[PDB]
Amino acid sequence: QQDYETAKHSQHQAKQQAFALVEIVQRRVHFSYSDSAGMLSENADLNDKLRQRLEHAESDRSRAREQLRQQQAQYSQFNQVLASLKSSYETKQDMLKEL
Amino acid sequence: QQDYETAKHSQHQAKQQAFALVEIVQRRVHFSYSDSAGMLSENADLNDK
Amino acid sequence: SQLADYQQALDVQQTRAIQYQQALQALERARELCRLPDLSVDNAEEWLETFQAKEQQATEALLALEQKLSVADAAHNQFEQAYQLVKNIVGETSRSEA
Amino acid sequence: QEKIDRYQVDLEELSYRLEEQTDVVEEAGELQAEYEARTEATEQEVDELKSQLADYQQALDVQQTRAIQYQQALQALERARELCRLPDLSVDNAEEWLETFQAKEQQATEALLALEQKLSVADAAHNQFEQAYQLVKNIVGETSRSEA
Repeated sequence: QQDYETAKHSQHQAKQQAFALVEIVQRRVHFSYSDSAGMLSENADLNDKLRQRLEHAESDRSRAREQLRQQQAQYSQFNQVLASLKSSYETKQDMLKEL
Repeated sequence: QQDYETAKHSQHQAKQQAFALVEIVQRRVHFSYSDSAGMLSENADLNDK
Repeated sequence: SQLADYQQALDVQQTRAIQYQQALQALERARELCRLPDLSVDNAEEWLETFQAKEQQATEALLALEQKLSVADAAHNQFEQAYQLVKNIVGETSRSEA
Repeated sequence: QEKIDRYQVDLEELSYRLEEQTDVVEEAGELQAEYEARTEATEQEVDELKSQLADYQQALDVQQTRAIQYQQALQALERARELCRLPDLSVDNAEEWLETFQAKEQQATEALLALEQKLSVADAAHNQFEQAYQLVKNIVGETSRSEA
């Protein structure tokens, strides 16, 4: 029982640490607000910085789009190879029943 | 699992409320000069359309 | 883009006077979100800390529920693994017979 | 008959290959979904900036909110570096420690699960431990309870 309460507390430690790391994972984008935080500090005309940030977001979005496209092609490739394995297995297994 | 789902919902709501309170705390300064005023609705019509 | 261009002159000279309204909407949003109609920017700090206390309590309860939830679902998982082993060795059978 | 044996080996082979490709497709779809979500978020943010520039009357309220979120993200990152005791930490690589401590928590939970089963079966009264112990002793001769 003593060992088990100790292991329970250890599980609690793991839980809290994992939860914290998850939280920061959620705040991943917020760290991008560092530009927003600095942008906010302008306290004056700052549309140019807004436009720069928008352009940067456009570049990032295009990069993400290409990344997604190539990942999609790769995934499709994996899909067809898996399907080919499926067909081959089906045929071989059918021939096994027949023999 | 059902119970934990409910707890997660409650936790999210508590977090959201805490954040709103943090927002009030942050914007207390902006409230400070709430007496200020400025011109408005100069080109609203075309902007609105 | 055209709307941005048209409003360019309009919104540039803000004079930090139309800025405090945002505080007004934030306060009101909290007032609806937080069941505190008396919520004032002055006493809003006590509410902030109190709701933080509630929130962290909620997180702690969530984590305890999570600990039991994890042990339970994993236990169900070994239950399932035993079931699959049994079916593979013998075939279909109920968990009671397992 | 020998041919059937060969067919069996072939089918086992294809079984393993199918397992692997199923896995690979799984991770590929996972990554695909992840990048889908990320691209969606990036374009939504792009649209938000478009609205901010178009609606410059927005009056940096969103900018204030993002700055506050930035401060909170900084605070959370510091808090995690504390709890995890990882001063060496960044948003980019925090995912690696997250999955690492996910494995850690899995290990802790599996341990404590075996512990929970043992404690549950520890409900067996004192008499059972004895009867088993003396049965073993009578069959083999004197033996320690740990070894029993």
